[PDB]
Amino acid sequence: GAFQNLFQ
Amino acid sequence: PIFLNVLEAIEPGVVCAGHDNNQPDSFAALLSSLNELGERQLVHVVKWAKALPGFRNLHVDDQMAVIQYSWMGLMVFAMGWRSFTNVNSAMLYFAPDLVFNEYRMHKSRMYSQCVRMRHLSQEFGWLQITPQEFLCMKALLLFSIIPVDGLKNQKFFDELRMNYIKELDRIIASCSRRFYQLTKLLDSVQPIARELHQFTFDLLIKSHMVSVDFPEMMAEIISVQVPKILSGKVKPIYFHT
Ligand SMILES: C[C@]12CCC(=O)C[C@@H]1CC[C@@H]1[C@@H]2CC[C@]2(C)[C@@H](O)CC[C@@H]12
Repeated sequence: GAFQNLFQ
Repeated sequence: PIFLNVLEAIEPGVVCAGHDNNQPDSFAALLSSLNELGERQLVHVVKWAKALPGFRNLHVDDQMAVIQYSWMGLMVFAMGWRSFTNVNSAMLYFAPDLVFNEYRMHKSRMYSQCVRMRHLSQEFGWLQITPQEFLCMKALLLFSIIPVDGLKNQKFFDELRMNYIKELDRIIASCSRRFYQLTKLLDSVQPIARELHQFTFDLLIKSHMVSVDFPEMMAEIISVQVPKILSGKVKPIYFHT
């Protein structure tokens, strides 16, 4: 996950 | 007022798109710049959301999901406000280096959606929306779109959403006409967001054909989350029916 990388 | 203090303190700053305003307005260049702006803004929305009161009450999977469903409405609402404050709703102020006149509205192939966003922006003037009302409403938009089958820990979300609504009613305080109008304005974001969702999804599907660039996180979100909304598995929470 691209956005999950960013979320954490 | 601890609540307003935190809202005011966490409110993001100015985000620029990096658009080249010396080249001719083309569809490909404008939309590629809007996508890059969406990406840059998403970083800011994540940091903002996670700093909101209560937000960590949510299960971490719900925190991500609520961001991934609500970003379009949140961004569009913020852009409407900037447009109102900066240029009196005459143009769409996506960013300092990306302001849409009618010509760019037309060239973007999103003219009808841009017009709707412009109407939204005039609403902030016509209703005399205060900066604090704006801030409370924007925070509520984060908790206005969820899976029809609920969230992982849905009870904490319902309690959060209840509290944000209370805070708005509170900053409001025939005074009930006010809450009617603010709630109607919040609802009016959702159809605009839905048409943008359909537009950006179709644009992603045809992105190689039309030479529009999607950044990584935008492409993932629009291919994995946005279809859950367009297919009806995830749906806005309207005040009015
Ligand atoms: C959220 C953004 C970008 C941030 C903002 O100020 C609002 C604006 C609304 C239209 C969106 C855009 C990001 C990129 C999208 C989704 C394009 O692909 C098509 C419509 C654009």
